[PDB]
Amino acid sequence: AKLGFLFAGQGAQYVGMGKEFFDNFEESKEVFKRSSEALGIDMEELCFNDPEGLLNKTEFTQPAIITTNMAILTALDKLGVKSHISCGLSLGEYSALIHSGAINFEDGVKLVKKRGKFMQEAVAEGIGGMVAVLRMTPEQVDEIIEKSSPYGIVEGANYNSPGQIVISGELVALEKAMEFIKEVGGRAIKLPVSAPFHCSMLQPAAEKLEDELNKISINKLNGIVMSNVKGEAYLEDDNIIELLTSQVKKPVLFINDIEKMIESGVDTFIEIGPGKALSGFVKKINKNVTVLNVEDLKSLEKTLSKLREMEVLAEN
Repeated sequence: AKLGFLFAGQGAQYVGMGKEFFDNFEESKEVFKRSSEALGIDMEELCFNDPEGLLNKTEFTQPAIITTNMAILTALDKLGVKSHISCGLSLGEYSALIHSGAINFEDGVKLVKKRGKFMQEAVAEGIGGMVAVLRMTPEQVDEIIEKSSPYGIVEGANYNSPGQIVISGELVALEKAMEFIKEVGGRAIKLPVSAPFHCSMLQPAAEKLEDELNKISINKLNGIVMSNVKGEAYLEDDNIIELLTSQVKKPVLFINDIEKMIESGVDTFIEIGPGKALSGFVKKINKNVTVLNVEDLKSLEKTLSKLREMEVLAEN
């Protein structure tokens, strides 16, 4: 029913994210304090100023966003805005699992820093990358993958919305895929990333993440969290560690996640954290559902204003 939460991920970070919540909500202030304590680094400075230039380094991007997502969520929670159906797009899957109570916040932030490190270091700089693929169905992209695989590793990496796919793998094979995409009326953009996220090349990061996952405490989920790997909800007989292990080296089925959320009755999506990328994807998946976002004071107030219309309409 009603509300589904979407948590922001890698690529939406920016200097000053979290600051307006930090300054205006005590519970958001407290979340930053806890993240700093857990990590042994000044997370306020990292997010608000970034004086060492870490915010776009994935090891640091990941706990930066996770903290920001939580600081916003906590304030939303005190304001009575709640949901038991959520997901993210790669990294934001962690914010969803923390929201569910399956993973503790402190363990969350520590874990994703390690993950970000492992994902970045798995493949050496300049060998693998990622390519945005426009105006192609998954089936068409399968044909491209087929033609490109003799030149090296190319696999589906993201399925974000109709006509918005990402493929990843070896740069040399990716170059051929781009050629093949052109010849058939699609468009391909080489993304400005130097790591082949979400393909088999990240196998060494999955193994390292698995070892780390095995060290921390993992609880039963509250509510419903969509798995990027599965394209559908975590079930209680699923292996959480394995779904999180697989995630870094397998396709992100974001479109399927959204579809299932809608199947499950969500008619109102709230993107939580920096940016509007996921809002953008939802609106293209389904033009009818209400889509909102919170990253700052202005978006908060817009969001709360919309929610108060709908709750007054309930008083009927």
